[PDB]
Amino acid sequence: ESTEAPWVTIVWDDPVNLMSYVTYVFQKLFGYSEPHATKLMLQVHNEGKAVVSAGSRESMEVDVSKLHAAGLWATMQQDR
Ligand SMILES: [Mg+2]
Ligand SMILES: [Mg+2]
Ligand SMILES: [Mg+2]
Repeated sequence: ESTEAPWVTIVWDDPVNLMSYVTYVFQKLFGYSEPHATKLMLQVHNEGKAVVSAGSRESMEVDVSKLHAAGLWATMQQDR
C-alpha cells in the first residue's frame, strides 16, 4: 500500500509538565498563535492527546524530535 501518505504528530497528556509550559512550547516550536497553542494544550489535557501538526513522515519525525527535546510526550503516525 502506498507509503507516500500524510502523517501527524500527536502530543500525549503527561502528569508533570505545566499547562502554561505546553502552550509556550507549541508557540515556540511551531510559531502558533496563543489561541491556537492554548486550544491544542487544552485538547491534550482534556482528551488525553491531540494532533499538533501534520505533513510528510520525515517532517513529522522532526516535530517529534523537537517536542521530545522540550520534554513533551510526542509520537507520530500515518493519517488515514
Ligand atoms: Mg491536564
Ligand atoms: Mg506531554
Ligand atoms: Mg486523521
